[PDB]
Amino acid sequence: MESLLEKRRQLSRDIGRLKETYEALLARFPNLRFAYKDPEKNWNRNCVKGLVASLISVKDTSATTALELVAGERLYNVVVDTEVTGKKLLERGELKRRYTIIPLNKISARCIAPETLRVAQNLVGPDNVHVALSLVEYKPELQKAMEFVFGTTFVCDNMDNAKKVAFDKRIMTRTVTLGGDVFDPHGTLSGGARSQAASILTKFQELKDVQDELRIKENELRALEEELAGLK
Amino acid sequence: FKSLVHDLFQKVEEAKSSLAMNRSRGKVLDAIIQEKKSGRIPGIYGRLGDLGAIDEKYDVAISSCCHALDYIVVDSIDIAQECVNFLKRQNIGVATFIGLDKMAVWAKKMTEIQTPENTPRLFDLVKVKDEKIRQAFYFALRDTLVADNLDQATRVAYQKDRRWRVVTLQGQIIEQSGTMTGGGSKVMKGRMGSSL
Repeated sequence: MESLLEKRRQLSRDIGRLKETYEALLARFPNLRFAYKDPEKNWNRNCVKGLVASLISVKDTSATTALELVAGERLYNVVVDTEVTGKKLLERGELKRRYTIIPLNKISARCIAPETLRVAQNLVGPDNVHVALSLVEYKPELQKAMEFVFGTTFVCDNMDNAKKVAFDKRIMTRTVTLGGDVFDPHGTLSGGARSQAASILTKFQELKDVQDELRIKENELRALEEELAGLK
Repeated sequence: FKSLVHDLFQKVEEAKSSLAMNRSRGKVLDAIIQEKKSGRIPGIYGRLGDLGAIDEKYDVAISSCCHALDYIVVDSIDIAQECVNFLKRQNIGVATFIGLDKMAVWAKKMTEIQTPENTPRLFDLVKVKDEKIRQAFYFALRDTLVADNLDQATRVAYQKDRRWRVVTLQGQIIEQSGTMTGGGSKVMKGRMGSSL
């Protein structure tokens, strides 16, 4: 019984510490935060999943900069359940800045075909070309959003291979290099001098780890408190 | 209240980010234009937005939905690669370049169309001299529609037999993908070269 009471004190302490860390991080990087006012009474906060970058984890950290540029602005896109939710958010959510919302029920994208990756692999070598989506981990319920952000672009090792893959007539697919050069088969190239400072993705990850541990402890404590209440 | 404090952090951060990104964009463009003027890099035109004009009524719309207005038009991807190398070697910054030769695929694709609720197609509102540049604008804008408000946008985007890309006069966007863009007090404007 006292062990349960001590466990409750321990969980409460960790939760307090984690919330403080969470708030410190948001203060240091306010772009990591997405806030909105409930657009309705009895608002199900589960309808809003959050910023794309808060919902993924990089599998291959050598591709961190490439993945950052694959997404671009879409790291800060907001994933929600429906376009209905999205409209309410835009209208009634009191957003403090401009956001692009991804509605899971409507979002649509042409994923890279297996045959297309095949061709790219034979063209530049399977070590040197990957579908961006294969390099991020995320919960399955977010599949359609992540296909949209990462499933339509290749990540290649260097500019020469990226160019060869992007503009191959059998492929015609957006490609990004490890250095963050972006080839669009429509006929554009984006690149230049990029900072070697830590990718914003590392900061999202650092915040995600805190959010994840916080969620587990808050759930642990809620359950423990339910049962403590039951002793009476 | 902590949400009030963080709202202020966020606003401060947005101001800082806008300032920095606007200066960086201007710095990169001026560097590229010096390479054009000096003749050290041939085949550079300039930013796409300087090559078109649009009625002031649509200033916010096209400024909000056409990132390509800040792309730098050059003759080819080869010249784009020379520019990107230049930017890297002198640690100047980043830009997006349009290979104008790639734009020719749109040459016969620009004819006027019937649109949902007879909304204007934004591309048709852009006044251009050169036909190659007009092709670049079609690349940039395609069949983007202008709606009067977000309700009409949702109607023309989602509710027809087909999906359409639509921007509102206030600068909100619905993409063919399904995404919806808006929020905040900050308005994008002035990204087109004139108001002819």
